[PDB]
Amino acid sequence: AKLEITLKRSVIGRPEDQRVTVRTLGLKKTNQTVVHEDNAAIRGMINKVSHLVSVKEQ
RNA sequence: GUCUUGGAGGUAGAGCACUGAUUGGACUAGGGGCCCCUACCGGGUUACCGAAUUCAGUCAAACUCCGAAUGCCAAUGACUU
Repeated sequence: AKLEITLKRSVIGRPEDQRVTVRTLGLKKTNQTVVHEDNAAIRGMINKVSHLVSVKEQ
């Protein structure tokens, strides 16, 4: 399942468990839209980052 | 990194399984009181303290029969980087 991921809130000030999981999705600017296919791995990457990332169904 | 799975460790919490500390009641070994007599063996009075033991109930960084949340060490399946 294709799945948009955007940054509604930046990376400054969050701890660096909440940066690498942001980084390993390729996110490197706010409101950058990197679309990976949905998977139980990647659904577990948005659990740790939920106050920061909006998912989107495709 | 993220999910699954495997773990080590005795923390925060709790509870008393021990090391301690402790409230109150039954239980009363011992003691004291008071007399009798003790010239001595001893006995009776306790709304007098009281060891054990027991019914509950409290609290511990140097208390754990118990034990989380994460966190670390890796595997092999990937999905990014």
